[PDB]
Amino acid sequence: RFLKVKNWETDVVLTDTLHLKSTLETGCTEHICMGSIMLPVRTKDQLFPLAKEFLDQYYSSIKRFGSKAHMDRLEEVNKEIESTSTYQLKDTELIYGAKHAWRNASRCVGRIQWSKLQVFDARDCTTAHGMFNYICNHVKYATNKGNLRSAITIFPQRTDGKHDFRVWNSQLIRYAGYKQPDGSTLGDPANVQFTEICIQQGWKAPRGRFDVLPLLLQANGNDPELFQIPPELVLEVPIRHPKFDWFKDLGLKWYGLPAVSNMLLEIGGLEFSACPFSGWYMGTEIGVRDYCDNSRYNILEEVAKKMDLDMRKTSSLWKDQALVEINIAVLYSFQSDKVTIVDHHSATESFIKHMENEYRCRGGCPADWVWIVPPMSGSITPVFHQEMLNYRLTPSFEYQPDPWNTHVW
Amino acid sequence: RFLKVKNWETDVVLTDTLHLKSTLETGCTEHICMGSIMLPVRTKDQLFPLAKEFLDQYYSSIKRFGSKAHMDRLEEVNKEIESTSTYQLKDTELIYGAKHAWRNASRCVGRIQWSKLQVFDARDCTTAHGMFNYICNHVKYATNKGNLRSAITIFPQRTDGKHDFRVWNSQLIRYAGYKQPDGSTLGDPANVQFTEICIQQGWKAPRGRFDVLPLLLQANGNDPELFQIPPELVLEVPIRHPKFDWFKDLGLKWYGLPAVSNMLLEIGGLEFSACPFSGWYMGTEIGVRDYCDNSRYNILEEVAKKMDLDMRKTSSLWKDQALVEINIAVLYSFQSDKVTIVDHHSATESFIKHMENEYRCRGGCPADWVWIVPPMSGSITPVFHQEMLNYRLTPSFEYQPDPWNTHVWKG
Ligand code: HEM
Ligand code: HEM
Ligand SMILES: CNCC#Cc1cc(F)cc(CCc2cc(C)cc(N)n2)c1
Ligand SMILES: CNCC#Cc1cc(F)cc(CCc2cc(C)cc(N)n2)c1
Ligand SMILES: C[C@H](O)[C@H](O)[C@H]1CNc2nc(N)[nH]c(=O)c2N1
Ligand SMILES: C[C@H](O)[C@H](O)[C@H]1CNc2nc(N)[nH]c(=O)c2N1
Ligand SMILES: [Zn+2]
Repeated sequence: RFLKVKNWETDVVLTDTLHLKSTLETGCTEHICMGSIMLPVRTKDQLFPLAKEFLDQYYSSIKRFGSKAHMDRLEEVNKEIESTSTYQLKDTELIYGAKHAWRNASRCVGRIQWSKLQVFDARDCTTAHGMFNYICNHVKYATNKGNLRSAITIFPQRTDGKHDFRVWNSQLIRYAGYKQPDGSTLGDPANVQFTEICIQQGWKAPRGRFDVLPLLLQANGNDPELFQIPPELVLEVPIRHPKFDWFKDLGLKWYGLPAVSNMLLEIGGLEFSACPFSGWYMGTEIGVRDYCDNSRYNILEEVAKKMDLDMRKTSSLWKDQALVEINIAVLYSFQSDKVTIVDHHSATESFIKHMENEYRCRGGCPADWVWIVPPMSGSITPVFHQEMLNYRLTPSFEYQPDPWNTHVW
Repeated sequence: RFLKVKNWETDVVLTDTLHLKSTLETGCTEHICMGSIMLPVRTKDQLFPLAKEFLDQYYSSIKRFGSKAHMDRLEEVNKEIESTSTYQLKDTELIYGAKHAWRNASRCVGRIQWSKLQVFDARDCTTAHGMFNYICNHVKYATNKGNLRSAITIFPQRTDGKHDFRVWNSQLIRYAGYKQPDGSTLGDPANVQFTEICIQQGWKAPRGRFDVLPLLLQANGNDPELFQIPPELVLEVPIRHPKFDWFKDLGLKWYGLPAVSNMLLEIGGLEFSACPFSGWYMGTEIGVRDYCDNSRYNILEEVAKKMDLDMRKTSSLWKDQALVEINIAVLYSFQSDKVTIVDHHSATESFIKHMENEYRCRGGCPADWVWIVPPMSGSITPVFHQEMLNYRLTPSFEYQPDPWNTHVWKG
């Protein structure tokens, strides 16, 4: 019950005790492992133990467990729940909860940065225009002229489920997708449904292959509203190769800021349904997944052709060769334009160091191998040879239904 | 109960019912997933239900469930267990068993081939010399001059655990590794400890970078004995690159036959502790893992040097670049010498078709994503996008401890 993890490249063995503090379910049982499954209104009852657990770890973290300030705060929240059917976090607790939600994100390879997160308190927001303002300020702060900085903006918490704040976009910045009469796909096929709901809601699209989508913002349970992000706030990078001068004519570009906006943040039982956060890209997210997934921009074939590779037989590894060159260019382009990016070798080495830090100072680090190992060159990165234990700690980020499936219109 | 898996590239959804016939445990709980963890003496008591379940499975597959043949066999096995505390499998049951152990191996991406396994019955073997002979015949058969054929050889089952048959080699064909006084390694670093044992047992080592190890064979719980596989039986492939002529000068080669010899075969509660099996290679096993793991031959740097890549910054992806060229060379060399090999694109595509077939005809296909996805170019293969369920079915292949850690020496 005190578990060991081994690195098979280095024989380093770590002992995990942090998992004993876990609480939520994994999806797995002793008869079946669901490790590769993508996705496996609270009453007054459920709330106070949740608050208590959180406050206990918060006051522990500032070395005031069993202090009178601790007992008093527990007292105050207890009477506030008994009274108001909910409670409000102090600023200090909010910042702690958000930083620890990132710390606990088992699928995130970038967590060595977890304690340097800028938290923007937007709990005073009441309207979609106000949400837009907070989001523009977030985007500008985080982008920082290419020197990216981690940030999260937190909108008001769920009350009765009918007054929910939601960002309808999956990320703050993404490209539109249109299914053409031809039958093909112009732009990002992953965003076809959402692009429809923008047009079917009022948007007028340029119908190009890299059009930045508008924000669709929902405040207090109302109908969502369209806003265009000021183009000067959206930092983009043209993609060039340091060797193939024909690479330009492909016409590729990508945005600098990865900013997830559809997740749910849980802290001490409270639910924050609108909590966009951003960091900086790992190169493979763009070059491997965005550009070379068959259900995305799927450019492999075209690039292979311009390299004049033998595409007759799969065993010539022409896909593999092109894949590497595409990813060299993404990194090269960002680097040249001085926009923060990390390669998968550096990021995974960072994560190993973070793991050893967490095992030493916290007794563990929940981690999902299936998501942590990069989508190219897996076994030449150190995380491939690293055993990992996956379990759920709170505060946490969780998935939630798409709004258009839920919103009573 | 029912369970659904989804392919996120194609949106194909499958329904698993086979998991209901799962018995052994996974290591996971509702509170922790052990999915990336590498690793997890039997009485009359537990044995007859294990036998009964196996015989029910067998007679079902041959459309004879509940027949008098079925009932007589159950009664016969029952009496034999109560009388002798164990029992013997018929040839037909053994063949069925070995095939289904492969069919059930959730870490194996090559299972589309499972029904075409050649099973060699070596249960009459009594000495290490006899084991050597059976193993030579297996290697000749399986190699087939480069037209590889899947096979398995099955030695006598465990009795009291004091009389085990064991092949001490992890694979039948492997290169020696030697630790030098300056701390460097000559040959395959993975095999240093085993090489040391062989030498201690009296092997005269050539001490080169690709020396084929001797077989170390244990019969009936006796001390293991050393044997050299006849060189004319060990097919090897010199590694060259189709565009880079300097690649041959690196002096690389590899053997053609992947043959695992340290696993345990469990069938109807019986335990076969020596059961070498062989197939053919997927290119990445050699090109990515054997050559490029830091803890193996580790040739990324010399290859990258000769390609004159920018090796200063890792963001040049000089490692990824060299890795691809090496895997091109491995496939090119095998194909050119007409030795059976499959690339990771072909193999994963075949596995997806296998898996879908198994869902329709069998109700499921247990699979371990962590092992099925290839160690390079993961997401451009179709298995990356495929949800999989992992559970344990019997008959099965299992890990067992290394024999040098458990053996009682006679002297
Ligand atoms: C600063 C640099 C960061 C890097 C390089 C990074 C990297 C990544 C990557 C590569 C993934 C895999 C996701 C995918 O493949 O789609 C991921 C997942 C995730 N990241 Fe990070 N991240 C960073 C910052 C952050 C921040 C600031 C937060 C929150 C405050 C965060 C929270 C998460 C969460 C919750 C997931 C998994 C969500 C899911 O299950 O889909 N990350 N990250
Ligand atoms: C015919 C071609 C075959 C191919 C291409 C193939 C491929 C593979 C690969 C790539 C692995 C992962 C191994 C590693 O990364 O070290 C594996 C594992 C495995 N294979 Fe297959 N295999 C084949 C035939 C067979 C046969 C004939 C058997 C048994 C009768 C078998 C049983 C297994 C088992 C039990 C594992 C589990 C490995 C472990 O847990 O250590 N395979 N196979
Ligand atoms: C069906 N599942 C869809 C999804 C998803 C997703 C969720 C996440 F939380 C982060 C990312 C990757 C985006 C990202 C975000 C940040 C903050 C940094 C980074 N490098 N990448 C993807
Ligand atoms: C501690 N672990 C020891 C081990 C092991 C092992 C077991 C296996 F079942 C297969 C392979 C991979 C070798 C292999 C075997 C076969 C039959 C085919 C193939 N392509 N590769 C390794
Ligand atoms: C089915 C499988 O779980 C799915 O394809 C996962 C695999 N690993 C992943 N890993 C990351 N980082 N991101 C992903 O989207 C996925 N997809
Ligand atoms: C820690 C992790 O389980 C380990 O490195 C695994 C990952 N996946 C693998 N997959 C295959 N096919 N072979 C392996 O040896 C491994 N090693
Ligand atoms: Zn699991």
